[PDB]
Amino acid sequence: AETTPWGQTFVGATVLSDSQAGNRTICIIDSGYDRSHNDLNANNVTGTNNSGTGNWYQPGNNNAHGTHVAGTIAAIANNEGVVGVMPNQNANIHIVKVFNEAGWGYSSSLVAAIDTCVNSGGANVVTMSLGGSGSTTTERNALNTHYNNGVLLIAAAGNAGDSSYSYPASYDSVMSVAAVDSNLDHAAFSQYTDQVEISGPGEAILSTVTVGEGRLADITIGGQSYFSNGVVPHNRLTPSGTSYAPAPINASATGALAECTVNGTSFSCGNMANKICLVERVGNQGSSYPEINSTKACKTAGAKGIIVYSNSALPGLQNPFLVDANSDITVPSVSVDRATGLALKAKLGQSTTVSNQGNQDYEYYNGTSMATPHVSGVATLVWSYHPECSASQVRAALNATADDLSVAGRDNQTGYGMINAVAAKAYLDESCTGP
Ligand SMILES: [Ca+2]
Ligand SMILES: [Ca+2]
Ligand code: NA
Ligand code: NA
Repeated sequence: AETTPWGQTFVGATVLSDSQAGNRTICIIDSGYDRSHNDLNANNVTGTNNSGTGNWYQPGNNNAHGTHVAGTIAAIANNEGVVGVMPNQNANIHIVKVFNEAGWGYSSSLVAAIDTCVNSGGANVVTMSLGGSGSTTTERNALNTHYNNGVLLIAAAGNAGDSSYSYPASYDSVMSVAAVDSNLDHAAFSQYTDQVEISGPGEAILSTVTVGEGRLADITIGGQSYFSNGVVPHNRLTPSGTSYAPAPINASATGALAECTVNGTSFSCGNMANKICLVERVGNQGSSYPEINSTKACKTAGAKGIIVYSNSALPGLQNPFLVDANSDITVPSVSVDRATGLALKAKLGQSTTVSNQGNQDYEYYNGTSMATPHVSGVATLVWSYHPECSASQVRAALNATADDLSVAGRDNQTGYGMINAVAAKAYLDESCTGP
């Protein structure tokens, strides 16, 4: 079975066709591309090796970022895994690997990586799900030159949760991308600046990862699965020295579905022994990490499995950090959006199986680095319908047709709003400058 992650549907890429994407080339400057992956192997992908990062087609261990980004752009349509913005093996993809597991390992600069994308890869679009705090005139000038020469530059705004400028996103020649969740709410971690230009799906984004390094979750009732609704395995963290480290619980639990009613700030769980405990999330991640509250309420009651669903404040699908100070959550627990949680209410009392599985080939990630490929993927897709238009013209089309989010007009949190592939295409259909 193949799943279409919510982000793919929201940007409106599933309704268009990438049949002409062969006239475009998108270059991914990131941590490499796992070409051995079934959902990425058969893409029209090439790359340019660098002495400091080995093979572009071999990310290495625990260096799956670029593969996740690539999957959002072009995971192959094939009845397995997922699908990217351009899933039909048409778009040309060029890979420049600047990151090793240890960090930046490129023998040269970001400018050099972009040069490679353009000169070696023939890139029309350069997507950069990366950022640094520093800025320079030489870099600003080099990127402006590429942009004026017709290369569309897109990058992540950053996940520091403040107003700091991340570069290259914050240069005028680059589109700074913000992250929003499935309810179109601004992601708490998404940096807000006057450079933020457009938004893309960035919370709980399912995509391809280096084979065997992923993790998935599932909820089954009556022989049917809620996987396609979006089931996130709790990103559990437990104490490790002076900080916290990952401590995922990968197992399955089966039992009658029972809900722990939330009254104010108290929980009415009752006896959850031998039961799958459904509970509404109390609070939300931001200044703190409250996931443990609703989760532990269930555990303390004796729950075998736990399902936390979004509250009205942030009804979208959340993939929060489950900070477990006392390592109390030793059972499988997952997170689902509000709609799914309410639907599960009708199934109370029925046998339910909740499961978290490791060693997978896909995984949910959060980040402006996840929103970025949605934007660059769509930019490439839309541009393929009108390759005669310039990068600046396509950029304008995306901004002019984005769906306004948050406060009316452009804002620092979401820019012009959610990218809209269909509307952007219709815009260029009139002319390279719109109607
Ligand atoms: Ca697939
Ligand atoms: Ca707005
Ligand atoms: Na910018
Ligand atoms: Na920008």
